[PDB]
Amino acid sequence: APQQINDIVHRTITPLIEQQKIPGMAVAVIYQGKPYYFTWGYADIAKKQPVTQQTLFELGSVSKTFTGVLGGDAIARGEIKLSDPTTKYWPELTAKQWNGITLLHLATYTAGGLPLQVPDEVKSSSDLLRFYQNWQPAWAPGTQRLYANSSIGLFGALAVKPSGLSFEQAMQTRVFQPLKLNHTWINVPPAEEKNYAWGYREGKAVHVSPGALDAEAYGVKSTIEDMARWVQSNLKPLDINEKTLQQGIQLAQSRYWQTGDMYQGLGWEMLDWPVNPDSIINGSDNKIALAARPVKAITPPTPAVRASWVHKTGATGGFGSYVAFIPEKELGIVMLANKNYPNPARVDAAWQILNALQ
Ligand SMILES: *[B]([O])([O])C1=[C]C([N]S(=O)(=O)C2=[C]C(S(=O)(=O)C3=[C][C]=[C][C]=[C]3)=[C]S2)=[C][C]=[C]1
Repeated sequence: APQQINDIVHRTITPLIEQQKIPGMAVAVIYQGKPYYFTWGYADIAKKQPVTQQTLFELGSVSKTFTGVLGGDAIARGEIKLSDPTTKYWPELTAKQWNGITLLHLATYTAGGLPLQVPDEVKSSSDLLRFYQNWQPAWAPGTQRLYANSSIGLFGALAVKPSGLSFEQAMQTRVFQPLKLNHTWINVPPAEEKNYAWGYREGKAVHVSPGALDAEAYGVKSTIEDMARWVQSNLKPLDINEKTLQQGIQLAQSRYWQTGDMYQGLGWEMLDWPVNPDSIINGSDNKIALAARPVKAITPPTPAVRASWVHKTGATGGFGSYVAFIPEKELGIVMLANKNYPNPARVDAAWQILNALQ
């Protein structure tokens, strides 16, 4: 790595780990389409296992980007349409509040107030049906955005139905494999457990708990190497051989709604570059990120814009992640940590680094 990248990365990350008391962390900077790695501390404190380029971290909601791209791919294959009613793929969803709710609304959190979390009691398949049948929207479709696992997780579940494949089989066959993300998992296999870092919450070692729609909304675990490949693939979809995947990536990066200075794609969120740092830094704080906000439709949607700061934060009880990239600049960053620390601190560090590199 050029001394310049090494310099900004270490001068930015070192203080971060110290002030946030982060046990372990891995960072990847993609500069001119080439990846450079950095690792710090521990993946498992007790057994003194250091973080390495093979350490698996829980991505949390960064998993939503994979779900968005998998849905985009399904659209490109002509298996589903974002214009399709939710009921077309789940006829059992007969309650009338579901009438004007399309796959687009589910994918972009604009269905009308679906909750950030699926209740813990909802476990079985019929459990899930009852939950959505009983849900009472607080707003009409397409008027308010409320970041929700129950919205995009359902989008992910329905989107793979015409394929005949299970969500994880679809994700493996159509996204991970074609992209060579060979150490990216929804269920980590026994043989790879040795690379699975522990997350830390108040000194306690923890891992994400299973839950309804978890694979779709926050269940991916991955390495800093696989994540840098994910960033490269999203920075340059044109150089992806599988046609429907290249398209799916562009569809996930298209602008569907605008809220403040942000635009909602499928999983990914974007802003026009150059961007005002405080706009992305303050916007990443949950007081704003998780708040209900009115949206303006982009009719029709704007196709992926090269000059964008495309990003997504992610967290589990024990991990904190962040991905951001500027296509026009062939520049990107991945930050994986085994401690959930505040989003603003993550975006500011990413900003400090990327602004320095170009
Ligand atoms: B996503 O990372 O934005 C996301 C994921 C989940 N589900 S989960 O099991 O990963 C959990 C994440 C947390 S948390 O990050 O402490 C939290 C975030 C926001 C609101 C409450 C808790 C707990 S379980 C849920 C929400 C967002």
